[PDB]
Amino acid sequence: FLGAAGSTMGAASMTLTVQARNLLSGIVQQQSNLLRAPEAQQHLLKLTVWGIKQLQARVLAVERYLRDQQLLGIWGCSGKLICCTNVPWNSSWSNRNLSEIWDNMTWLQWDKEISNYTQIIYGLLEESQNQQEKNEQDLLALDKWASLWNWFDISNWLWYIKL
Amino acid sequence: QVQLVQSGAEVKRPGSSVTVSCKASGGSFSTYALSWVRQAPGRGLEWMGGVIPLLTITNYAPRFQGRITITADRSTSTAYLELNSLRPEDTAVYYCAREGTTGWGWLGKPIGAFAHWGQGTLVTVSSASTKGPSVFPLAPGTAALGCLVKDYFPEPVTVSWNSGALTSGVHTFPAVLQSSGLYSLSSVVTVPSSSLGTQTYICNVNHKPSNTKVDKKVEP
Amino acid sequence: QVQLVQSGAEVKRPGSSVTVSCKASGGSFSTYALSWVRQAPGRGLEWMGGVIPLLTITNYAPRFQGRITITADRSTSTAYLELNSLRPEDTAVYYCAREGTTGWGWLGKPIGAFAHWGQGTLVTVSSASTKGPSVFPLAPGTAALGCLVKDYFPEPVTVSWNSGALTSGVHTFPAVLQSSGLYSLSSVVTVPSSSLGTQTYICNVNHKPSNTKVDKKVEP
Amino acid sequence: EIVLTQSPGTQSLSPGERATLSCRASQSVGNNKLAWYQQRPGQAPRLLIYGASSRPSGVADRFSGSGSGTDFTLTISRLEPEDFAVYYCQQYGQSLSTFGQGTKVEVKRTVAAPSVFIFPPSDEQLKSGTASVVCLLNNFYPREAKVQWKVDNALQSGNSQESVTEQDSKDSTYSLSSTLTLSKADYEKHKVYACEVTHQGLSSPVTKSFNRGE
Ligand SMILES: *[C@@H]1O[C@H](CO)[C@@H](O)[C@H](O)[C@H]1NC(C)=O
Ligand SMILES: *[C@@H]1O[C@H](CO)[C@@H](O)[C@H](O)[C@H]1NC(C)=O
Ligand SMILES: *[C@@H]1O[C@H](CO)[C@@H](O)[C@H](O)[C@H]1NC(C)=O
Ligand SMILES: *[C@@H]1O[C@H](CO)[C@@H](O)[C@H](O)[C@H]1NC(C)=O
Repeated sequence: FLGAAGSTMGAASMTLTVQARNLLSGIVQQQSNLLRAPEAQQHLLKLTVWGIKQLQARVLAVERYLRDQQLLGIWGCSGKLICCTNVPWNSSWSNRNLSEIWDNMTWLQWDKEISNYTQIIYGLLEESQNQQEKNEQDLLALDKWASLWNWFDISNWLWYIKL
Repeated sequence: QVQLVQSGAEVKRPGSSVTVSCKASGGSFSTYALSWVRQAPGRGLEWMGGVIPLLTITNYAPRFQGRITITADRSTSTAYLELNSLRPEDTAVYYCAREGTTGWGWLGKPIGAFAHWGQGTLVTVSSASTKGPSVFPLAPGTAALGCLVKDYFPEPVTVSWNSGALTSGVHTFPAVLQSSGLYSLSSVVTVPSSSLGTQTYICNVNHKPSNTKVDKKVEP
Repeated sequence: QVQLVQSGAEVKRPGSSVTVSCKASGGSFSTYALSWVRQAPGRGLEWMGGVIPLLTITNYAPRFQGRITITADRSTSTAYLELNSLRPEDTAVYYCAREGTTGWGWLGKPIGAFAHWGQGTLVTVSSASTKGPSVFPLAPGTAALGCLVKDYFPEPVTVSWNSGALTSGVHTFPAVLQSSGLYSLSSVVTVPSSSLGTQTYICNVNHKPSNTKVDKKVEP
Repeated sequence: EIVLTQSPGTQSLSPGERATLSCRASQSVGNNKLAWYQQRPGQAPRLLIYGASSRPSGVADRFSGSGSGTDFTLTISRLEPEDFAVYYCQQYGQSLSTFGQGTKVEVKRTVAAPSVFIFPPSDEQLKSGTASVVCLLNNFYPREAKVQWKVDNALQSGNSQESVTEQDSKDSTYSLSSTLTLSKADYEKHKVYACEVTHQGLSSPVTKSFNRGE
């Protein structure tokens, strides 16, 4: 857990050759202590201090661990820890070297690199995930899969596989 | 911005071959359905089959088989039409076609029907050789007059009257295919019969296969 | 299963062109990459190129490109190959081969491998015209003996001794594209010496386009 | 272009031996796309292992492919008398392709000496002015040898080509038949027709001596 967070992303390519260095299972499975005993107590005590504080911490962790699942759902990446997108690296102005990034830069320094435009990227991603990709998929079924291919106007299929 | 750069005109013989080009200046060219559609003068668009340049996908019109030669090139951004084994009925404007795009842009979903064109290329397939234009003026209650250009080969003749000044009554006709394969033209300038004596009325005919620019002042 | 009944072997004048067929049977003529391969008669194997009949995708050769033509005609459900410039170094066996699929059928997911195949015919050019050869007793405890089917046209002949009654110990030798414009062949067996005058070894030859099938004595 | 280069020679193994081949290429094929092609002369070259890992229904389990990247590997545990043929592998990766170089697996007996014979030219072809002096190398092992004719005390190379049968499955040996072309008027002159054959079993080049007349 977090075991190579200080490493560079090339030595934290090591982190995502393992389970993102166990980050997600440490997110949901560090609940196991307050999961093991909110109920082993058989005591009256007539009032509860943790009855609001532990509950607020618990549902805070749950909503935080669902917003990210919904955001991976909204970019077609649901289930997949590492997925790629149709959004290009745009005019976004931290254009730099590949062998600088994935060899000599930590994840935290990388967060300091692109601390701006992060909401720009998050707004940008679903655009290519949905507004044309879902509409192309909606086009792709309102034509018989094996009946159009005689016209010699087959590019539409080619167009949907290159652009 | 799909713009199409063709090649220049040609005079040839039957049985030979002409490589006409369509360079795509701008526009996503490698993955879109080019077509090669020519038009004989005054008739339908004679489709000779298209090509997709992505995997050499040559949708062929089933009437010109064996005589067509269609390829593509991504580096020169140009599909090549090569009408081998020519005929004198190939005399046409060799337009190059390319399908459109939904939008709102020149990159989205294609639509099938052709949008963009080139400048148009002409072939004049005949075994008669290159000649120079010889004009012959008509002599002048009005009495119209012009200049009979003849003995030129191949097409076209570009007539001029007063270096383009008198622009009314210049009835510009297409050159009629005459009996011996020859062509003729007379932009018959209509003028009144009040100035038949002195005023300039010259027939300047230019013909770029010949490079002879004949000057001829009319006279009664 | 998938059957690829290729058309027969052919003889033809050199310097001309050639066409061959491959009529499939079973599975699907379209939606699966029919292809074409070579092997010189004695060499390993060699791939040339193919066709995909639903989209006429032609994936041609690294070297023979420009001289090869593959088509696909689903309306009579065949597949043709047209090579050009026939020559003694176009002489190879030409197998027609189809890509297979997962499961026992012809409809599921393809594999990418030439699973189902055809019988293949040696595509060998012809120099001369037909010729019936002569067959000889090749004179030597153990007497060797042969029937030299030498300098004929065209390939092949077979050799069986005493109408195939002698069946064991046979040693045929393949036909040669030799340096005379004709074809020769050799074939030996192993008999003793003492049975020369008792058992008469009579080889039988089968030259089917020259039509000579004679019984021939071997009494050395 | 990926020049596929398998490289064992003649896989001269006993019946029941592990048929392991080299099966490499010039560079790496993309996406490990390789198919495995057994082949027999005159028959259909048949797929063995598609994708170099998976085998279709019907192909025998003793065929087994392995390796990845640039050079693959085929092992065959049991060697049956019908699998003794030439083996290739072929890429379906990059758009251009070429097949295997050719590795022959055979029946392995011990090394041996032949029963050599030479045929004089027959009179039936000598009367047409066409002589043909034919040697014969009966029941020798292995196949690889060398034949040096002595036609009038000289080496011959260009007229005495060689026709050699594959390993006949009964006797597990081979048979060679060299054939030199000549005419009748030269047959009236030439006295020496002696193919000086060299081999493991034919250590010294022997003759079966005959002249013009028998
Ligand atoms: C820390 O960085 C050094 C680079 O000097 C590297 O060798 C080491 O493995 C890193 N430690 C971890 C835990 O990644
Ligand atoms: C990328 O960065 C490394 C230093 O981390 C440098 O050695 C390399 O030359 C750079 N490459 C380019 C293409 O700039
Ligand atoms: C590479 O990393 C080391 C330690 O991680 C650091 O000292 C050095 O400055 C880095 N170089 C570059 C070019 O990032
Ligand atoms: C990133 O955003 C912060 C806002 O807190 C701003 O101060 C900074 O200038 C931005 N740009 C960087 C770090 O390049």
